[PDB]
Amino acid sequence: PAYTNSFTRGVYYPDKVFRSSVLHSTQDLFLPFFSNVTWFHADNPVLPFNDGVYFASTEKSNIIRGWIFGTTLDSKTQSLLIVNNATNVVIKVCEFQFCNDPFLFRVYSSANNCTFEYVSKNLREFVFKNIDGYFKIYSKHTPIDLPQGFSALEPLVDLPIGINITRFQTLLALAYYVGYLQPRTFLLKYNENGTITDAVDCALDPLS
Amino acid sequence: ETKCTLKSFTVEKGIYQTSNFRVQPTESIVRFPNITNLCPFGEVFNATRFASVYAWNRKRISNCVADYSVLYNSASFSTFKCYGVSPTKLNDLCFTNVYADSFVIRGDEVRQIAPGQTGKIADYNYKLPDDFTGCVIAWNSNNLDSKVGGNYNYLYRLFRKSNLKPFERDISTEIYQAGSTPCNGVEGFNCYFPLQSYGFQPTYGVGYQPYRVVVLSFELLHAPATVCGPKKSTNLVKNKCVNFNFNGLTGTGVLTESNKKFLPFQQFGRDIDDTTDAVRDPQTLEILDITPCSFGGVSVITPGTNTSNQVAVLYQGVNCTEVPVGSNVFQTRAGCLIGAEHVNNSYECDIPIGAGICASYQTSQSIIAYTMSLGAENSVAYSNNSIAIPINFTISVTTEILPVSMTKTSV
Amino acid sequence: DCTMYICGDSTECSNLLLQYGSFCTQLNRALTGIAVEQDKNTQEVFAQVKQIYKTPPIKDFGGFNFSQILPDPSKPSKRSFIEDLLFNKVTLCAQKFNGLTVLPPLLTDEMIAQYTSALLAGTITSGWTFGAGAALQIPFAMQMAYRFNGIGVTQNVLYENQKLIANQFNSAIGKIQDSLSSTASALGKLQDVVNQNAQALNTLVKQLSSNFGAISSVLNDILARLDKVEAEVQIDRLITGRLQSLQTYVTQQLIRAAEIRASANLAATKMSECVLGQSKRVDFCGKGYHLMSFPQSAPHGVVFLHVTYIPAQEKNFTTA
Amino acid sequence: LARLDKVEAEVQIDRLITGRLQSLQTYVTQQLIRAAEIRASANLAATKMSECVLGQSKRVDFCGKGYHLMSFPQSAPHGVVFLHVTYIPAQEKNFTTAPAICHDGKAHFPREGVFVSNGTHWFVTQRNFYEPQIITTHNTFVSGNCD
Amino acid sequence: DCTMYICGDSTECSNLLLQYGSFCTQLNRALTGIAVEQDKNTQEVFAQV
Ligand SMILES: *[C@@H]1O[C@H](CO[C@@H]2O[C@@H](C)[C@@H](O)[C@@H](O)[C@@H]2O)[C@@H](O[C@@H]2O[C@H](CO)[C@@H](O)[C@H](O)[C@H]2NC(C)=O)[C@H](O)[C@H]1NC(C)=O
Ligand SMILES: *[C@@H]1O[C@H](CO)[C@@H](O[C@@H]2O[C@H](CO)[C@@H](O)[C@H](O)[C@H]2NC(C)=O)[C@H](O)[C@H]1NC(C)=O
Ligand SMILES: *[C@@H]1O[C@H](CO)[C@@H](O[C@@H]2O[C@H](CO)[C@@H](O)[C@H](O)[C@H]2NC(C)=O)[C@H](O)[C@H]1NC(C)=O
Ligand SMILES: *[C@@H]1O[C@H](CO)[C@@H](O[C@@H]2O[C@H](CO)[C@@H](O)[C@H](O)[C@H]2NC(C)=O)[C@H](O)[C@H]1NC(C)=O
Ligand SMILES: *[C@@H]1O[C@H](CO)[C@@H](O[C@@H]2O[C@H](CO)[C@@H](O)[C@H](O)[C@H]2NC(C)=O)[C@H](O)[C@H]1NC(C)=O
Ligand SMILES: *[C@@H]1O[C@H](CO)[C@@H](O[C@@H]2O[C@H](CO)[C@@H](O)[C@H](O)[C@H]2NC(C)=O)[C@H](O)[C@H]1NC(C)=O
Ligand SMILES: *[C@@H]1O[C@H](CO)[C@@H](O[C@@H]2O[C@H](CO)[C@@H](O)[C@H](O)[C@H]2NC(C)=O)[C@H](O)[C@H]1NC(C)=O
Ligand SMILES: *[C@@H]1O[C@H](CO)[C@@H](O[C@@H]2O[C@H](CO)[C@@H](O)[C@H](O)[C@H]2NC(C)=O)[C@H](O)[C@H]1NC(C)=O
Ligand SMILES: *[C@@H]1O[C@H](CO)[C@@H](O)[C@H](O)[C@H]1NC(C)=O
Ligand SMILES: *[C@@H]1O[C@H](CO)[C@@H](O)[C@H](O)[C@H]1NC(C)=O
Ligand SMILES: *[C@@H]1O[C@H](CO)[C@@H](O)[C@H](O)[C@H]1NC(C)=O
Ligand SMILES: *[C@@H]1O[C@H](CO)[C@@H](O)[C@H](O)[C@H]1NC(C)=O
Ligand SMILES: *[C@@H]1O[C@H](CO)[C@@H](O)[C@H](O)[C@H]1NC(C)=O
Ligand SMILES: [Zn+2]
Repeated sequence: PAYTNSFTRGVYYPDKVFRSSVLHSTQDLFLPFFSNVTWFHADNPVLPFNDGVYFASTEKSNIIRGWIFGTTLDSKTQSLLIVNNATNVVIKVCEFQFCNDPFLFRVYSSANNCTFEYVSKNLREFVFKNIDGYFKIYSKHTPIDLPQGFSALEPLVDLPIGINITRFQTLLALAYYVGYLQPRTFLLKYNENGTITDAVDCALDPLS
Repeated sequence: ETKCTLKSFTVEKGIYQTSNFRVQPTESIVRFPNITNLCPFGEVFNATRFASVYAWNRKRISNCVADYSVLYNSASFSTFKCYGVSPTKLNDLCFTNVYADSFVIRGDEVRQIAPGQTGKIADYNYKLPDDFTGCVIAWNSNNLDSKVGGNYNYLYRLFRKSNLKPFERDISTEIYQAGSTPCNGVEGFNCYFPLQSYGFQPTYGVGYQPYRVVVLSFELLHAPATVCGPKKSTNLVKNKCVNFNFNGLTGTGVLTESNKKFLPFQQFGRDIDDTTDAVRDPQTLEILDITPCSFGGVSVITPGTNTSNQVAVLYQGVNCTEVPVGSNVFQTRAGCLIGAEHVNNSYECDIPIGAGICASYQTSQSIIAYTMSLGAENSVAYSNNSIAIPINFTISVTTEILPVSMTKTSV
Repeated sequence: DCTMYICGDSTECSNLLLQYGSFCTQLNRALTGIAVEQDKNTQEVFAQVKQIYKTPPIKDFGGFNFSQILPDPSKPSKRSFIEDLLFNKVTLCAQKFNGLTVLPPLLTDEMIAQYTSALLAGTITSGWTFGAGAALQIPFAMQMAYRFNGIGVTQNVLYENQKLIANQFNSAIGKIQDSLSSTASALGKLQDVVNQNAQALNTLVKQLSSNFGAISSVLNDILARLDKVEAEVQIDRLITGRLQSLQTYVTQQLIRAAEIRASANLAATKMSECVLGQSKRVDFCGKGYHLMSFPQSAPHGVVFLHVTYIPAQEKNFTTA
Repeated sequence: LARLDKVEAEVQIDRLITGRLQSLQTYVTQQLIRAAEIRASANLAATKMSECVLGQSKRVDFCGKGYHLMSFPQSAPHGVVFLHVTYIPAQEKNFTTAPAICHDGKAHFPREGVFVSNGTHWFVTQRNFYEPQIITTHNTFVSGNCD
Repeated sequence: DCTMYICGDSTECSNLLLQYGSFCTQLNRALTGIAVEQDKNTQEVFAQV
């Protein structure tokens, strides 16, 4: 796989609390500034999840459609399936017997013991967290390698599911970047409209 | 009030802060989500077969309205401890989500189901966190979980390599090794199966009898609420000073319509100094500013009691539309001034009030309030060729008094 | 408001606070002494003039031009030009749940500007005599000639070079005007006092977010969630921590007040010795031999424009 | 101590100790601050003793209003009182004035004092007391011409 | 060093100290003002020339 500099990408709203015209120091799992993120081209290999994942895609044909998360990634344990079908975003938790090479429907051979379900030029950014019995998704779509700049990902949805995740894989329909979150203190700047316009990764360097 | 706060029957001329004004709330508002779905406690308390404590079951309770009085008012529970929450107030409070955990244990083991506990159950079966927010409910089940010849349905972990983390579960059956002798997957010396089954014969003593346990864990978070008590939501009113309770967010304030552009996921808004400053109504979804009900020091302006018993009151920083009120009213920049009479004359500052305003007892005497004079105006009559020279002189003696020491004291 | 900072709206907390007795009376009393002293400090510096002296309409001051320092009638506050610059250059009712309130000063900025105008008007129209009491008028060029005698220069040096001296003075005032417009750090001595007080209040307010060991820093949470016997144990932690936090603020404000008190006594001394007189004290009223000083008001401070004679173009001579 | 045994009494006493200790610390802290205020006032009083009583001070308003003549110290409880004696100009009168006198083309300036006209005759006088004297070659000095 | 005087090498103590909030920032800031002022005091006396 290739590699690229993440620059100031990957900031998200840490809490569902409106704040404006204020600088707030928050401590949470954030993608470190200028982090060395992995780069792939459409590639659907299985990747570790660690403490959390930053995922972004540069696209013009909507080829990337979903993700699968778990540990064994087979029917021996529950696993989370996220899939953006042609009409709805769909989310399911089940003991999916995932295929050796999932694609779009040929994602799994069989499924059982399901316990959660939910149904709803372009740079698409996503952040996935799995903390304290919640799976949390943040995202933003930006009109446009990973471009240098700053914008904050808003919470898309969260799942009150207690599942265990250690690795994940991407689902494609017949280029993207992956980064890992780390516990970092970020000083966030909120404008008068209450949107984050700048941030300082306090551990980056002495000036920060 | 001055005499009382000075603890003196006589008062010298001056301005004395005696107390603090506060606009008391007109009425109390309660606003919970309009959810009618009753929380399904029945299926966790009245399940036929409970889980083995080594494999303790968990169920999420959410998007429902609870009534914990149904539980706490029942006499059948032998133990109903709560941590970080009180069993009575539990019905007035509201939560984001709740986890109900259940298992069967010996009566002697109920004491281990508490935060900070240790022992076989606490260390290797069900560990509570140090800052546990829930309630532990337990009752004797020797009428259901025991039988003649003993019931061996239930199991507990007797051996483990390390202590469990809070709310961790381990259903592994690998034979434990207690010494240097390898076990190779079979029991023997220093090699023991990690699970054991209780001797639930019905004739056993209470400490050995089976007990059913349900543990409720409450997720108090900034996230939106989904499990509120049975409180009926009141009507919503604005601009009045009122008490409020939004999904548990309790306080007093002047609810005002907000132009703050909350994003659709946001539920609360905060001050520069992180105090709660705005809130989303859980039914209308409108955004409300929470301005504090106004307050201010109450200063009493008085000549000496040896001069007069008449006094004026300054409500510092308070606006005269807010005070409840001997009936002269004057909005100084220092605050609403009451009982003092405004005049257009100017005099030397007798009693200082602030922002250039002073007060004095003057004529029919009354406490007047006026803009202070800085001194007499005087044009010096300067010209490019005129000088003034004193024809005479005054020898003046001026007393200056200076503190030099203070009373030497020791404790 | 000690009881509101510590307990807010809670009567349950207010009753617990009574167990600590006099501490809230002491804190309010200490802050009141500091506040009352701020008016004393201002009165001691500016209220030195007995009468509000007014300048003549015809400013025939021997060629010396005080237009930048005398009042501008067009300004709503009737401040001078330099005073308006000073007020513009310093850059920073109660609606706060934490009980914090800012009291207004006794003398408004307009009154302080009126005192500095009286001090300045008296100085140029009567010299040092308004300090002694009589405010004897004297032509400005002649009182400047006495200032020369005071520094040990013969008075003929003033009259023979009056045009040059006036041109030098007018140019120096212009340099001040340009300097205060262009510079930033010059008023840092006043800005530091604002920054110290602001930072001390932000510290006091942020301490309300701390738990001090309680289950929550928000006192309404504890009362909404725990019964009296358990709530009082948790509230006593917040009370103890908040009380200590407020004591730390009041203690350091008493120390800062003593620093300002010393600076106010100094400013009052310079008003008397540099403005109402001519001072023989070396470096008390600027560098060089002191001629006269003009006071200008600033936000929570005073600016002295010290005018001094500085020897130049020294030449070697044999002496005996 | 009369009502609780050692293990329980010590828990209750530790509260009194903590509160009383904090109460006493608050007193000592504020006394240190007050002592510094008195110290400054004592240094000032000591300065006025030296400069106003043991001498004559040219410092304006240091030793009362007006021109300082002398001061007399008087003791007071925990303090000192200075009776400052000063000269205050009175009954000021307007006079026409000139910076120099032109004579035979020479410009004359006062050695000490100021030139004043009673309306018709020019005199020289001291600045702080009207005592007019004839303008003479002795009480004035020459410098340059009249232009 | 306020956190080292109070807690030394202990991370367990350091996390408890956070519950007291700003006190260690205030103490370090106060001592820094005193230290910076000592250089001002020396400059004011001797750097007059
Ligand atoms: C000094 O005189 C002025 C007035 O000048 C007058 O005309 C001169 C040519 C000369 O003859 C002076 O002696 C005359 O007195 C006085 O100023 C006026 O005072 C009155 C009150 O007494 C006041 O109403 C006027 O407005 C003043 N005029 C100005 C221009 O201010 C001044 O009081 C005299 N001073 C003394 C000490 O006698
Ligand atoms: C999630 O499940 C994985 C297993 O799929 C757990 O990983 C094991 O953790 C133990 C320590 O607890 C190690 O000894 C094993 O080697 C791990 N196995 C693998 C395959 O990595 C993991 O601990 C679980 N996480 C949680 C939070 O329960
Ligand atoms: C995308 O997935 C959704 C389910 O999440 C599908 O929606 C269902 O469609 C069938 C008809 O095919 C309906 O009977 C169901 O009621 C629908 N369910 C919901 C929740 O809407 C949808 O058809 C899928 N789209 C595609 C193109 O496959
Ligand atoms: C779904 O999960 C349950 C466990 O929760 C599985 O039930 C176990 O099945 C095995 C046989 O495969 C039995 O030996 C266990 O006794 C069962 N446990 C319980 C609690 O019933 C079940 O097999 C799973 N189903 C599928 C299709 O995977
Ligand atoms: C005190 O509060 C009242 C409101 O209760 C203020 O009155 C308003 O003043 C504005 C002008 O500033 C008017 O347009 C409104 O119509 C007034 N409202 C009412 C109900 O009279 C008043 O200005 C405040 N006073 C001060 C000094 O702030
Ligand atoms: C100088 O001032 C004194 C007052 O301090 C004047 O003395 C008074 O003079 C009148 C007569 O004009 C007497 O009736 C008073 O009894 C005197 N008082 C005192 C205390 O002696 C004195 O006249 C003034 N001198 C001039 C030249 O004006
Ligand atoms: C006194 O000083 C002011 C400047 O502070 C002079 O005012 C300027 O005068 C010129 C004309 O000579 C104008 O072009 C400027 O616009 C004026 N500036 C301001 C700020 O008004 C004034 O002329 C000086 N007076 C004398 C007699 O020298
Ligand atoms: C101005 O001063 C002269 C003195 O230099 C005064 O002249 C004297 O006036 C008196 C009468 O008042 C005569 O007896 C003297 O002979 C005059 N002396 C001379 C030398 O002429 C004059 O009166 C004064 N004028 C005013 C208005 O005070
Ligand atoms: C990014 O990390 C990889 C190792 O994972 C390394 O080989 C590569 O050189 C790094 N690139 C940069 C730009 O640091
Ligand atoms: C369990 O069933 C009994 C009736 O048999 C009922 O009274 C009780 O409320 C049920 N439990 C709960 C938690 O509702
Ligand atoms: C709750 O009440 C509001 C009206 O105040 C209504 O619009 C809303 O639909 C109700 N909630 C639900 C889930 O229907
Ligand atoms: C009260 O005032 C009278 C004069 O009206 C005076 O004689 C008396 O001494 C005063 N008493 C006190 C205690 O001030
Ligand atoms: C006092 O002055 C104001 C103008 O500032 C005027 O409106 C008011 O009528 C005056 N009142 C009296 C009693 O003279
Ligand atoms: Zn001689």
